[PDB]
Amino acid sequence: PGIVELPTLEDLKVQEVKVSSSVLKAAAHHYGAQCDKPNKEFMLCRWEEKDPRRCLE
Amino acid sequence: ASKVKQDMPPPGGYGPIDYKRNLPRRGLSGYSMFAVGIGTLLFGYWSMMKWNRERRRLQIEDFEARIALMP
Repeated sequence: PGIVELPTLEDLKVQEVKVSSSVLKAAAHHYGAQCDKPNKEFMLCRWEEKDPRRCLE
Repeated sequence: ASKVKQDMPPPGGYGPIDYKRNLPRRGLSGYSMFAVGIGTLLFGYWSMMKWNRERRRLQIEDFEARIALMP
């Protein structure tokens, strides 16, 4: 019933955040305070589009 | 001319011997025991109330960390 569209491996490339879980939890509160706008934009996209392929950017 | 020597009680008599039951009372009152129990329970309830409220706040903070990290 059709081919599933998938992104290329290059579109999925990004600079990774390679800190560990305890490092993330130590900075979690300030990180949620400072980086709120892009995070909320991505979550609104994710919950409105219902498709990970539409919110990669 | 030796006199008769024989196992006999001492002159006068032996010291009196106790035989009646001796079970002392040895306790508090019922009211006091119950009162101590309820007082301990109330102290425990108050301590647990404070500690569980603090635990609720700490869990909220832990959950907010996850909410911040989720995106």
